[PDB]
Amino acid sequence: GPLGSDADKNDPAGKDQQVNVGETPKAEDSIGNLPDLPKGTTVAFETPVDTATPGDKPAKVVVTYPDGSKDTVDVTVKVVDP
Ligand code: NA
Repeated sequence: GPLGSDADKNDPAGKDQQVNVGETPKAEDSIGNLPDLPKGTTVAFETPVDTATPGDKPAKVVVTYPDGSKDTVDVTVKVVDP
């Protein structure tokens, strides 16, 4: 059988973050263990996050490992009016 992928061997953990209206969150701030993922792993939001109004915004972080395998994490970006 084949050697497993990076995704098979890693488990990124989602993290909620809070931002103010208008701010642009970074996908890195929605992952709680990025140091434990392989060097060279990238993280991105699947879709840009809406921060034009307050609310709990669901988002997905796509975690792409150097071998091309991927994990997703479902997270929440909380937008508040300051
Ligand atoms: Na995984």
